[PDB]
Amino acid sequence: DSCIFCKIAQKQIPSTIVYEDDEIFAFKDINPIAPIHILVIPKQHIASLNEITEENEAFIGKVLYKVSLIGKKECPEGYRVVNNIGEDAGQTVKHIHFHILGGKKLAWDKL
Amino acid sequence: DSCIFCKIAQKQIPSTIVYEDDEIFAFKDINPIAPIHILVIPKQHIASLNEITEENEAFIGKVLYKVSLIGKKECPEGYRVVNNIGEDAGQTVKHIHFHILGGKKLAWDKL
Ligand SMILES: Nc1ncnc2c1ncn2[C@@H]1O[C@H](COP(=O)(O)O)[C@@H](O)[C@H]1O
Ligand SMILES: Nc1ncnc2c1ncn2[C@@H]1O[C@H](COP(=O)(O)O)[C@@H](O)[C@H]1O
Ligand SMILES: [Zn+2]
Ligand SMILES: [Zn+2]
Repeated sequence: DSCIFCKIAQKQIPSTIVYEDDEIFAFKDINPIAPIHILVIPKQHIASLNEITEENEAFIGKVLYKVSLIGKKECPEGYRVVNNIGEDAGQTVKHIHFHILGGKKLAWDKL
Repeated sequence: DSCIFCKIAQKQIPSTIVYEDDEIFAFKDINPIAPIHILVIPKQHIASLNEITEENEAFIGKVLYKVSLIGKKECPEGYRVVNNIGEDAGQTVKHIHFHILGGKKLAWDKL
């Protein structure tokens, strides 16, 4: 009812869809920082990486596996995966999302 | 015998250790790009995220869980987790390593 990414996952708010299945939903970042910039979310609401538990760690491993399958397909020359937790990382939406970044030789600059 | 991170994990090459257990090894990046910059590796040799399989996905979930435990302790104000796969991402060592970055409001710049 409230979470922007939960709603995107249920196609209640529009997105450019890259992949979806019963468990995950991947779509293009609307403000990209690389030529390929994809967000991968679980459909289920998990607020951040700090909400991973010993009991859901297998599920998050499966999400990361599916992140790799998307990345190796969309970015055969290589890709970077980023996850932001909390204020210093600039986490905006409190629904866990993996960034897949690629399509160029990606910078590695001081943060 | 050959992999720099396998050797660091077995303390055959020195590092500044942040945490270790029977499964993982975490140490300070020697060329940091943030005030807190930690590398977390499995002790077992896995070359990159592209080597995750349906059969080891639970293990990688556990590694990511332990990444979150390290991050929330070392970076209570928030942290970014990064993984680089292949040439465009600039992956140097072919032994999977998660970057934990924090200690400041981290930039989000074009790559
Ligand atoms: N409605 C949206 N559709 C697609 N991407 C979005 C939308 N709203 C925010 N984003 C992206 O979501 C990301 C949030 O990343 P983070 O800083 O890790 O919370 C940013 O890269 C935003 O550009
Ligand atoms: N001997 C070392 N000890 C600690 N960190 C290292 C060492 N060699 C390389 N690194 C770091 O490992 C990281 C490799 O990251 P990547 O570009 O993702 O392959 C870089 O941030 C390097 O500064
Ligand atoms: Zn949500
Ligand atoms: Zn190794």
